[PDB]
Order: sequence, then C-alpha cells, then structure tokens
Amino acid sequence: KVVIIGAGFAGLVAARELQTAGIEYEILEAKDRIGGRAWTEERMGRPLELGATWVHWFQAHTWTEIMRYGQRTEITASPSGNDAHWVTDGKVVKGTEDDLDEKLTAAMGVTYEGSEEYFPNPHDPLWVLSDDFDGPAEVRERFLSDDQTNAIDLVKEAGFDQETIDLVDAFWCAGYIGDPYTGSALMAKQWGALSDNRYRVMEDITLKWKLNNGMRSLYDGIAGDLNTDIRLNTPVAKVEHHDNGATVTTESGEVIEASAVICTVPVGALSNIEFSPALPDAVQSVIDDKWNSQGAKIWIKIKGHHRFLGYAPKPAKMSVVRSEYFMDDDTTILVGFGYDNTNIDLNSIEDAQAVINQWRDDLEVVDTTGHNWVADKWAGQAWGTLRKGQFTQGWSLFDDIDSQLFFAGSDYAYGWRGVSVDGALEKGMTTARQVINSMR
Ligand SMILES: Cc1cc2nc3c(=O)[nH]c(=O)nc-3n(C[C@H](O)[C@H](O)[C@H](O)COP(=O)(O)OP(=O)(O)OC[C@H]3O[C@@H](n4cnc5c(N)ncnc54)[C@H](O)[C@@H]3O)c2cc1C
Ligand SMILES: NCCc1ccc(O)c(O)c1
Repeated sequence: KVVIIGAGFAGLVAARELQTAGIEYEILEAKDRIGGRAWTEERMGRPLELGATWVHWFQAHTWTEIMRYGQRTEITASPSGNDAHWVTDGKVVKGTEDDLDEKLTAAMGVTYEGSEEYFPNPHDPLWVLSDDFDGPAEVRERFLSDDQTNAIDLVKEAGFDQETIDLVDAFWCAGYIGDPYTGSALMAKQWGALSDNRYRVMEDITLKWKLNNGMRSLYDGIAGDLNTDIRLNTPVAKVEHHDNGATVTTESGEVIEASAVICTVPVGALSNIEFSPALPDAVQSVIDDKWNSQGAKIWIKIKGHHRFLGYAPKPAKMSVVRSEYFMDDDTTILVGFGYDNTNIDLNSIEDAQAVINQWRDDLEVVDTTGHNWVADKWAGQAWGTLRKGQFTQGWSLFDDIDSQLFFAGSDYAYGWRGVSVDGALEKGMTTARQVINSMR
C-alpha cells in the first residue's frame, strides 16, 4: 500500500526497508530500467558509468551495500600521477598532478574555513540554525552569509593569484556540475566537514575508487532482494496527498490508492507530476529555481596510452578531464565533467576533440559517449548541487509536508547530499523509517 515513485537507489533501498518491516509496497518506475542516475552500461568496448561512479568506505550507506552485495574487494583506484595541464589566463600551464594538487590543497584550506564551527557533527548541517546552537552570534551570521557567497569568491578574497582562481573555477565547475558562481559555498564547506577537512580525503571519497562490477552490482543487488516486482514503464502523472493516505495516477490513467507515497523523482523532473494540493510555496520556489546541476559528464576515447589530467575554467566545454582506462587496443578512455550541458554534445567526436584541444594539439579522439541527464525528462539535472541560499532554505524544506507524501532522494540527505549515492541510500532508508514509525 506504500507507493514508491522511482527505482533509483533511494526508491530501491526504501522498498527493501519497508519489506523488512512487513509493509506492503509497490515501486513505479517511468523508465524501462532501474538504477536512475546510477547507470552501468557497455559502451566503447567496456562497462562505463553513465552517471554515479566513485565510492568510499567513509560513506556509510554506500559502503554497507558494497559489503552486502559482495563487492568488498571489487574496487579499483582511478589512475594517478598523470601529466597535468591547466588553463589559466587563456594559456595552458603544465605540471605534475602533485603540483596541481598542492595548489588546490592550499585553496581548500580557505574554502573550508568555518566548517569546524558549523559542522561539529557533519551529519547535522543545520545545527547552527537550531535551538541547540550555543556558539557565538557571529558564527550564525557568517553561516547565513556563506550561503550567499560562492566558493570561488572565498579564494579571491583571500588574495590567491589568478592561476589558483582559475584552478578552483575549473574544480568547482565540476563539483557544482554547473555554474559555480551561482553556488552556495556552504556545500563545499560541508564536503570538507565530511572529509575531515582535508582535500586529499575529499578527493579520495568522491573521485578515486570505482566499482569493478559497476553501480549495477549494487542496484541489481537491492532489486534482487525485493519480493514485489518493480513496475517499469509506469510514469506517475499525479499525486493527491492527504493526512491519512494518498492517490497516485499514472500516465495511462491508472489510479492507485496508497497509505503513503515516497517520491524520489528529482527536482529537475518534478514538473512532470501534478500535486494536489499544490506543494508549499517555499518548496515550489526551489523546484522553479532548480538545483545547480546544469552540467554534464562525458567519456572520451583517444589514440595511445596517455596519463592525462586537464583543468579549465568556465565557460569551457569540460572543466576536469582525467584518464580512467588504458585499453587493450592502444587507446585511453578519459572522463570529463562540464558546467553546461548545452555547450557540448557528448556523442559528437568533434566536440570531444574540442575538449581535448583545450590542452593539447597532438591527441586524437576516436570515440566519445555520454548521457545528457539534464535533457532527460526523468532527471532534468545531473547530481544535485546548491545555489546560493539553498543550503539553509532549499533541500531541508522538502521535509516540511504535512501529508503522507514524503520526498526522498540524494538531494535531501543530511550527509553526502546530491553528489553521492550515499545520500540516496541514506534518505531512501530514513524516509522508509518515517513511514514505518508513523504506522507503528
Ligand atoms: C553525471 C553524474 C555522476 C555521478 N557520479 C557519482 C559518483 O561518482 N559517486 C556517487 O556516489 N554519486 C554520483 N552521482 C550521484 C548519484 O547518481 C545520485 O546521487 C543517486 O543516484 C540519486 O538517486 P535517487 O534515488 O535519489 O534519484 P534517481 O536516481 O534520479 O532516481 C529517481 C528515479 O525516478 C524515476 N522517475 C522520475 N520521474 C518519474 C515519474 N514521473 N514517475 C516514475 N518514475 C519517475 C527516474 O527514472 C529514476 O529512476 C552522480 C550523478 C550524476 C548525474
Ligand atoms: N563524481 C563527481 C564528484 C566531484 C566532481 C568534481 C570535483 O571537482 C569533485 O571534488 C567531486
């Protein structure tokens, strides 16, 4: 009787949690596939992650699933010690990956500033605004001010030179997967807090360890535990929600009565669903504005074996590009993150060559691929990231619903919110507990 909308990680783990509690559920998924914004698929001669890729044992929810489904030793680190290239004042500078990481490390010290005062428990991100806050008034003032400041301006205001500004510009075009200048610096500070306030840990957690058997070994594992078949090709068109239950209408017009609805549809796709009554004004403002995830992820194949790292600031097609696989036919597959899905065609060899040409003139693209999540009706974004003001008046507002409609998904997590499968597994599970506790 609980209707779960979406068979991504949040919906899958919510279903398994309800099953443990003996609560009847049904998952309605719009696509002909499960996994959502995690999607492992054979492309260009090997399995590639069209979305979620990296994991770490400091991510509690992701790591427990890795252990559960047999993947404990099935992780491999991305290539390191690459030849680094970065664009700063319209020119390419070359150095070692260590050289680049040293410059980023110094910049992150200033970027994280305040995280120890804001986030003593890094899983209580809004503690500063709670009745339990006991620090000085100036800490709350700076906290609210930091929600209206982007992460690049912090580095500018600290007097770093143009090279470091261009490096963090590139870095946060990837990290905010969108225009970093519209973003909330509090997101970066909480990443620091969850990473022991050290750049190397933050990169170890978010950009190092890959699953040999893909995210699909995890989402297929969870679905394999479910005793109720997932209803694929069943998009939800309408949710009527009240204090004692809900009514869901599918695209085909099927009406399904529910004791509760767990909605995992991301903000970028919520406009496909009619809500009755309308969602609160403050939540609608977030949906209208959207998150700060307008960017895109590409996979590029070049001739030869090349250990390559490239950084480029806005408005480049791609801001962070790195070698990921050395193939048996003398080619290299690289990953890339960009700030603007509309400035690159992920499947155009000419655009992929333009990306590589940002740094080198001697590397030849032979293949390219990707899925433009922002142009995907059922996503409408990449990973969720925060605009100015959305740390304190954004993701947490989706919990302020009186009815039996519950919003779950990575974008509303307390921890590795938006950016990580960890946040989807966190919030899917805890939202199921909200439903369980209410029924108990
Ligand atoms: C490019 C990219 C790279 C990423 N890389 C990483 C990484 O390296 N590491 C990491 O930990 N995380 C990564 N992530 C984040 C991770 O993919 C997400 O945090 C997580 O997968 C989101 O899960 P979810 O269940 O909250 O949402 P989703 O996966 O979006 O699930 C929502 C589901 O609802 C379905 N749906 C939508 N609308 C409807 C409707 N009307 N009716 C029915 N069903 C509907 C969708 O098809 C989808 O299956 C990445 C994300 C992107 C976009
Ligand atoms: N999977 C992307 C997560 C990510 C992307 C870019 C960054 O610069 C970063 O620290 C983290």
